[PDB]
Amino acid sequence: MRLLVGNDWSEELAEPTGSTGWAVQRLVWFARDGDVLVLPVAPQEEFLAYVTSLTGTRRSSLTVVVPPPGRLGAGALTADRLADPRFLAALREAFAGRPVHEVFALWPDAVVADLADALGCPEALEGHDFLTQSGGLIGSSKAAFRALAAGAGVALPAGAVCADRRRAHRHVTRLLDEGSPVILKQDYGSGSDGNEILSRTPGLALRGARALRVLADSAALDAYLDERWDWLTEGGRHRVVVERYHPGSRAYFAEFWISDGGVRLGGHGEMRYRPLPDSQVMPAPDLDQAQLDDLVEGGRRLCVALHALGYRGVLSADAVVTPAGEVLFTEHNGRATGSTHIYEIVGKRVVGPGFGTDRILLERVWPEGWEAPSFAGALTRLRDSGHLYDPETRRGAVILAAYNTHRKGVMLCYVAEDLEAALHREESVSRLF
Amino acid sequence: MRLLVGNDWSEELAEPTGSTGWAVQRLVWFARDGDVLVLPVAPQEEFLAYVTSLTGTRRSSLTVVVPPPGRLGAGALTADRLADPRFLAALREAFAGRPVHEVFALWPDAVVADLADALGCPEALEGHDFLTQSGGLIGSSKAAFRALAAGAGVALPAGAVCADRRRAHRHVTRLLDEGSPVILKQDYGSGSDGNEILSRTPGLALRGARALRVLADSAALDAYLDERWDWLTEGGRHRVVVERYHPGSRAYFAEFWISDGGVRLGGHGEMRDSQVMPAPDLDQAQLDDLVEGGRRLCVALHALGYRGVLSADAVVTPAGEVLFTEHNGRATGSTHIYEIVGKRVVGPGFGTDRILLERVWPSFAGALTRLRDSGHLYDPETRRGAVILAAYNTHRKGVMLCYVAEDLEAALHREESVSRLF
Repeated sequence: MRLLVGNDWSEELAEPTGSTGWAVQRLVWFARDGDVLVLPVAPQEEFLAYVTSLTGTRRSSLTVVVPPPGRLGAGALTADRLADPRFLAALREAFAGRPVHEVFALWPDAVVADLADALGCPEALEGHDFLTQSGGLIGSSKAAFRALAAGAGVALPAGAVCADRRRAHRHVTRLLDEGSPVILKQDYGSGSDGNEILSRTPGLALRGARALRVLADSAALDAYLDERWDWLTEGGRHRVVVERYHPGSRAYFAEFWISDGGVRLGGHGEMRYRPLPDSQVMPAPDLDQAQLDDLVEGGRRLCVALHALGYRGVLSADAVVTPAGEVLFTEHNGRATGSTHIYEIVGKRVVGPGFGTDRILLERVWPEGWEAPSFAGALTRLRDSGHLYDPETRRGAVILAAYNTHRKGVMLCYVAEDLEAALHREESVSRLF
Repeated sequence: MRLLVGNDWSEELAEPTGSTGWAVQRLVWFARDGDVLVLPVAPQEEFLAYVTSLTGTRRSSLTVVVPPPGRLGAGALTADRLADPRFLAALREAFAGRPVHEVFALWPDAVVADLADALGCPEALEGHDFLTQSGGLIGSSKAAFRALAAGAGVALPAGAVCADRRRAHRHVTRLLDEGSPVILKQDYGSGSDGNEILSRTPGLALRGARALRVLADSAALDAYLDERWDWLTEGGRHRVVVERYHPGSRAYFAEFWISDGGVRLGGHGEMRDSQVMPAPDLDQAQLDDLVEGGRRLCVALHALGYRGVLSADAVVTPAGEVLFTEHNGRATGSTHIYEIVGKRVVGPGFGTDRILLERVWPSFAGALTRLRDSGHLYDPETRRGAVILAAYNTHRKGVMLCYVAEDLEAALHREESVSRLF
């Protein structure tokens, strides 16, 4: 039995006040026979039956443990929920005298170490001591990324890490005067929401950032920084990354598993910003050999550094391929990502050895306008139309996520021989939702 | 020709408005033939002459370049001074066509990489790329120390790193309820002034901290945290380290040189007002724990890209236990003492034959005269006596001396004798 923890973005970084308990149910993909899963919201049995039917895991061997709601409700595993004696009593009965062989958590946070210590199994949590000192936050710091990548000789867009407007102004101006647009990034931002593009020229597509600011001269930049610095620094708390922006780049990732033993490549893929990152394909398409070697080697060098300083868990290294074809790394993501369960479980375990050879994976966030009444309702239509993923042909749509009430959808992963065939499948499926 | 940069505490972390230009004159100890030194204030000639006569460095081979004063005056090498075209022109004249072989800086700051880039010699600066991304700041982060130490299996007092009062309250309570006092540390604090001790009982020795706060219970802690948090976090900017405090502990350091090629032991010592090197009264297993613990930590810092000097500080508890408390990525008050005065001036006998004791005098030229006339001045022939380390120290308000003797007892006799001179 392993202890699987479906926790969210660190409580130390932000209040998870918007969480609904949906995203983390991806935890079930990782479950194997006998595991105990901690989730903020109990999954519907139909989702459990479906995922386990594909992974080959015996549903009846799993236990799901859900804490009582906490100070922020039930949407996320807050620290007070994981410390609740009612929850702890339920977790120990779930164990039923079994030792915890391994602790796996979606996010590398001190709360997970708190839990392991309360259960008297800190040895089952790799990187336990590191996490007690909140070292896992390094996995979500772009400032830390810039220094580690630079230190490791990993290719990086030109730039710097700024704690004050005076240095920020100097570095933005240096880059703008070279004819380049610039992207500013919150140290601990999540996704494009934490970034803004600054340009001397109008009309750039907003890929990887929430806004474009067109700044004519030094005085325009003065005005921008005076206006936006509080937001950029999250109220003066954190630094701001300044780096060169490369319009029209494609975005890629190589994700690794970092354990006491070392660094292991999990998978690679492309995140498609069209202009929002609403789909991904794995493995990485349209890279030539040198570029794929650089993406993986770069990511590996970064992880070897993170390993050496004590980080343990999943690590996604994000990069761009510029229009000129250069691979440049833009950040790392220390957590089980939106990609992790897709290549590691759906790809390698469900589809099999042909994933990466015979088949590709295409994930799409449930499209605008698509509608299904329920999980079972989505499964039925896919079943009946013949478009549901089929273990015998290794083709079709895999249901990745639980039913999302607020979106009235699930999430699908199309398995196919190539991108064209997966996009075709998807459009057939569009006639159902 | 090496470029030696006498820079101060990172301008990214604090404004060095207080600096007077005295402390970084220790750069002169590191000078070797043909070097070029960047200092905020020109050293007095007699000082320069004295130091180089001891190190064997030819004085007239050296060039000292002082930038014009900057926005904060002439006390420190602020970024505006180092970027001044007048300074950079004079710097290139100092080189007179010589390539920069190595860049050595007192503090691993991005302004050093700025300088290297502007002079076209980034390859002379080890860790240049790391430094452009301000990676050097990690050498002065206690939050980073805690995570690194923990992850490296380096012995650590119990504690945590807290970004908010709620977690700080929990962790302080845990330790206090165990009957231990607690120390809170500013992440980027420089020295004891960035720490405060919390305790159930008053009267504790204020070793390594600014003040002691007596707290009776959870309500008193609420009130303390609500009132000091702004100070503790530097206005909400940084996290706060919480750890168990050990009263009556002795404090030690082991300092390493971290280069592309790896980690080299510089030296070790005890901080007593005074410091002594090598570290005394440690039994061999405690010294091994001190050095191999510091070394494990530097291996991690090396792997992540840090390059320069790294001093690991530790305490030895009542029970004889070596616990590391922080790291310091910079040329410290100790570095030139063991590395130059010890290994270069005194020689191979240092560490076997001789020890070094640093303390303030019990003007430079006057000190030289009396020491020379009395015969207490350090004598290369005997490898005994007082070395004048610095023309002046501002927080001790006098000339700084390093007594070279067979052992501590003999160093203390020499100092007492120097004391009765006047």
